[PDB]
Amino acid sequence: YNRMKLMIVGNTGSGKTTLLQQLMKTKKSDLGMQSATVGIDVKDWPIQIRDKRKRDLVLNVWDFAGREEFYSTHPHFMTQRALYLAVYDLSKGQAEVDAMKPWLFNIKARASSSPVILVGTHLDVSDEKQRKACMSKITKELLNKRGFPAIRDYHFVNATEESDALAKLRKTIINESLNFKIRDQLVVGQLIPD
Ligand SMILES: Nc1nc2c(ncn2[C@@H]2O[C@H](COP(=O)(O)OP(=O)(O)O)[C@@H](O)[C@H]2O)c(=O)[nH]1
Repeated sequence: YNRMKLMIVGNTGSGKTTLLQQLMKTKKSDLGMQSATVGIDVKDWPIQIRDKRKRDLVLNVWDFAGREEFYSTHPHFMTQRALYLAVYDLSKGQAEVDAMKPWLFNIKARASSSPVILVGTHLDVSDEKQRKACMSKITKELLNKRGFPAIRDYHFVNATEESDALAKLRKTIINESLNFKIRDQLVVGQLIPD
């Protein structure tokens, strides 16, 4: 059972829809101005893994509307066998760290584990000054110690494009999932009934 969960969260406007669609291999000549999610949905992410012998990993990725009605009201989505990814809007500079700061409300309040990364979206419409302010504040606040072990890393991603912008995220998430253990049991590779 090579399955693990992932929570994709952020404040609406951060661009999660485009990010996940490009990560799922959508392309061009389609709607640019994509809609925003309501509710909390889930999709499978079967990302092939290689070695001298082929491997795989399928994530249960949870699509959370970046709206309070689908966050502060649903604490039961926090778990310890999931990775966490924040979709961060770079066009607001460091102001977005302050905007994400309150998400502790569910993340610390209810036991959770293995946060991994922040994804800096809107790279293409953000200033260098903003990106510098972002990484400065992200580090100052979150990577130092949001209030819980938010102490991980980030990538600034041109989410509209694939390239390295997305390859870096796929590599980061799979490498963490693939090596994550809960109660010393690798999540990706359990022996279960049925
Ligand atoms: N320029 C640019 N636009 C983006 C990017 N990512 C997504 N989009 C915008 O994201 C909008 C969708 O809103 P969204 O925040 O994903 O709603 P949510 O599901 O509540 O989080 C789309 O209409 C696009 O205009 C990006 O990195 N660059």
